[PDB]
Amino acid sequence: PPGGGEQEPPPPPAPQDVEMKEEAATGGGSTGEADGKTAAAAAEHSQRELDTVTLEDIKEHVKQLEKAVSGKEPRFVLRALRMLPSTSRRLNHYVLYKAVQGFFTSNNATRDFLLPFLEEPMDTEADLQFRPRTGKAASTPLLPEVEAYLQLLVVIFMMNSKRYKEAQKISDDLMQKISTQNRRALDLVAAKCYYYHARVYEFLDKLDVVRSFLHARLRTATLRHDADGQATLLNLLLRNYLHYSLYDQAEKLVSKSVFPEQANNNEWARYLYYTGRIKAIQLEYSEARRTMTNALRKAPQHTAVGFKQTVHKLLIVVELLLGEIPDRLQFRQPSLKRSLMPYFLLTQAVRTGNLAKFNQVLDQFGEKFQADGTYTLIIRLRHNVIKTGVRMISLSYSRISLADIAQKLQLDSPEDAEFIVAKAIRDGVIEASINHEKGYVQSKEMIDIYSTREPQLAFHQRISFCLDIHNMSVKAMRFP
Amino acid sequence: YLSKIEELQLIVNDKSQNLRRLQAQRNELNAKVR
Amino acid sequence: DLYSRYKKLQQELEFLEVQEEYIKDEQKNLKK
Amino acid sequence: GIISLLDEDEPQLKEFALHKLNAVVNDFWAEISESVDKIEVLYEDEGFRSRQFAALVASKVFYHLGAFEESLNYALGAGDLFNVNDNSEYVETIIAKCIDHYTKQCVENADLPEGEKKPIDQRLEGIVNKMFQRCLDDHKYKQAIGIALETR
Amino acid sequence: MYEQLKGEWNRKSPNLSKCGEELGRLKLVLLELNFLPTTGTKLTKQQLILARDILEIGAQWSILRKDIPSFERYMAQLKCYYFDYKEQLPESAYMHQLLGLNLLFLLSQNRVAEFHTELERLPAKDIQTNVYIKHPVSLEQYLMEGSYNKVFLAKGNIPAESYTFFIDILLDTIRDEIAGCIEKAYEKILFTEATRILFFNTPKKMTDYAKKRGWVLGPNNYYSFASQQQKPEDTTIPSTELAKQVIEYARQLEMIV
Amino acid sequence: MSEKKQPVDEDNWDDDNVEDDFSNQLRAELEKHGYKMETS
Repeated sequence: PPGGGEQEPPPPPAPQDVEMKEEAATGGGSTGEADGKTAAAAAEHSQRELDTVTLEDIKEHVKQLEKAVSGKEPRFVLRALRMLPSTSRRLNHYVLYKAVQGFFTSNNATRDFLLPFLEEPMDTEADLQFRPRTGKAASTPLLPEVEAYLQLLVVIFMMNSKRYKEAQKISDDLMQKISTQNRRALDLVAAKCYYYHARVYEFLDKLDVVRSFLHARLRTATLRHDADGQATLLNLLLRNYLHYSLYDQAEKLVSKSVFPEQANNNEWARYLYYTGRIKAIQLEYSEARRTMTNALRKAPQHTAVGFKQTVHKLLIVVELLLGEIPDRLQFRQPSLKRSLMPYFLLTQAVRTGNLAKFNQVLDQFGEKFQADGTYTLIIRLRHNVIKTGVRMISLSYSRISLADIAQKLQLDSPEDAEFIVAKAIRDGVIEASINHEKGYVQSKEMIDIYSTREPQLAFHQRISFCLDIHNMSVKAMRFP
Repeated sequence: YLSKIEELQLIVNDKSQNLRRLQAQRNELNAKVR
Repeated sequence: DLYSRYKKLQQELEFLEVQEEYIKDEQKNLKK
Repeated sequence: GIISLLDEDEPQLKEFALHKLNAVVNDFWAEISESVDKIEVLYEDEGFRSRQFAALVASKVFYHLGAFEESLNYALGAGDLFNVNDNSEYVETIIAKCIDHYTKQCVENADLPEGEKKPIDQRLEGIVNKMFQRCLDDHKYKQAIGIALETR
Repeated sequence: MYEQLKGEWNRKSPNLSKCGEELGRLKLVLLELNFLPTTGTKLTKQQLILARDILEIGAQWSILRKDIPSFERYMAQLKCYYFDYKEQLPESAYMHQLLGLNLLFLLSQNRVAEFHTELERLPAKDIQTNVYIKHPVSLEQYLMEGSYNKVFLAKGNIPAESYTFFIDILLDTIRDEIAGCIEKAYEKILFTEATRILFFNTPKKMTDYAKKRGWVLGPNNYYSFASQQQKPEDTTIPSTELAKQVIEYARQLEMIV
Repeated sequence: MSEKKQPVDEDNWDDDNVEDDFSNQLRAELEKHGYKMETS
């Protein structure tokens, strides 16, 4: 208890130093230098603000008890800041409130004064002019109240903080958006707050009212302004219209907004992944597998970060549904074996010709399937399994009996071995001829229409890709 | 509104200015080497 | 001022058209 | 999923159909791409009563597509229900379409209106001077003289 | 309230002026409330629940009378009803097999992308249970590769309602399935096994197949003709597609601006 | 930087392809030889 008594003073001030000065220097740079900067859809301090959001995604989440950021909220909201000579005493107050926090203890006003923690941008006829100031100072207070993760009586005050953020949308969509791109600064801030907005709606019911609001929030791009908000809002529209089954996907097809042309390599890569899953659910594989592979290799920048292993999981679903299949644990991680091994046992079952190994795994891990939302593999993957088996055995045996391969592949009857191999011919897998008097399936071999046609088509792809490497290499080299 | 958004989506087109920056440094390269 | 501030930008659009056409022929000429 | 309801012969399913089109359009925005001709039948027929509001919902949905020429034809053909609605931010889009087409039309008619004129719809030139009434009565004359020079 | 809403409900209705009164009654329902959620007063959907019941019996009378665009009209209505935006969802009479009807005919349209995006809104209902969903998709599980008469055993046992107006379309889409896969390495087949698989012992459908198709009706045998490709001339479409491709290689290596 | 948004969560490999051939059948295949030398 005296040891804890001296474990009380050192935890506030160093967060009260760096957590102070991050938005002090960064937000000062952002809000002031957003006046100029001919490309200020996000200033360099706005990417620095992204970086500080990455910092307090792991540094501090809650409204900070032990009286550390608990005074930073009534400090940083109580800002009239009408003009720069009326801000100098506030620049002194940025240290004077620290003197108040050091002389006495702070006053943590949780869940009562949070709504009059929203009336300080009205202090003595205050400003609506610097909306990235008030937008960033409506995100960085009010979103850590959601990172408190309370879900008790203040989710309505979370929502009313987001109603004052709808008033920030009002000031976003009315207040003088000519060439300042306060709107597009608020489009990146809108991306952030719509993710946490979205997490609030994850802890509650479906937001179909706010889905119509989100429709309007998407459509208000491309005509008023058009930069990166359409990207972020496109994935934020996709997030549950994937999760809900109906129409939405023909809308993704007829969506003439696939192309927001840059998304800081994060949103664009995961957009590739989301539309890859979308194309994968309608059985189209080769069109989907390339963007699955590109989305896996496009945003890899951790070691076992989670949804990287969700894309690395789903990527070989369609290739279990192709017939060609890679070994998946080529990117196995020590934080991954749990979430790879039943799925790896599934592809282990598929990489042989057996089906009795395959049929057990559905009843085995159908609850895992209920978790993963991938029931569509089991209705149609038996087709690919038996095509792989008949391909393997047809490459094995030059002249096979149907009444042997059928019972070797548990078909239980010889007469539909005719059917399965007849569509191994009709579907174009095998060329092998049959006498349907004796029941023998002879297979022959050839080359050289291979070598006249097959490799050059692949070489065309190889060199188209490498010349695209050359094109992008030069046209990104030439900035100096 | 008519005389408002047209200037904004005109100033959107300023990536051609950065292309001119690229080509101006390229012309600098070739002219100085010559 | 918006009549002026909108009409004067057409000049700069025409200028960027001109120089984007121009540096291509300059680049082709300088190798010769 | 109300497309099959647009087949019944009586109007008293069609008025309810449009009455719920403009209701759940906010979810089914990109739906009428597969109902273009079923709007065209409900518009183009001279025996149908509420034909203009088919062009109103068609204006809305081809705005959602971005078919500003199709929505330009609908900015014409939607009628008096079109012109009565101007307190919105779809009104900047309708003046975008029509006034841009109109000023390039006035460049066309700055070449030869002395013979072979294009016959101009009274809504095409109607919203020109009727939206210009806002500059006539709303205290502003620089915007007025800007449009008066743009109309050539 | 709601005058004679289930009048000829139990017996039958062989007439269509009665069904005209039925459709006019549905018109009266549409003038009365809605088919959209009408958020205040959820419980006033007595006419809507009984309306779903009379739309189900209208779908039964519509599969009886075979009015298939109107069948999918009533199907789209009731399918959007079981996908209601208001999440209350009380159970009904033909819910577990109305989706089976739609599954059946949307399989008989070869709407396989629709067939596998329709299976999503009921995750475990279509998988763990509901044999008039699970047995149509086990039927399709047999239609996956090539099995013919096992599909007809599954067709020879459905103790549910009719399904006949669409499984006869499934009969025909298997008829041309054998009439498609005949042309493969059935180099000779004796006639009565084709009688077993195709259908119809000594029909004029054997004249239909042996004449509309090839498979010359000789002695007890459909005979297989031969056809070739030789790859002779091409040699040139290789040469001109390589002209295209290497003009492309040289074109991209060519660039300079 | 690169916080990777979270709502969601040779020596080894060529012979793992070959081991997928070896996995379900005949893991320690040395005795089945001596098991079947006397069967037939």
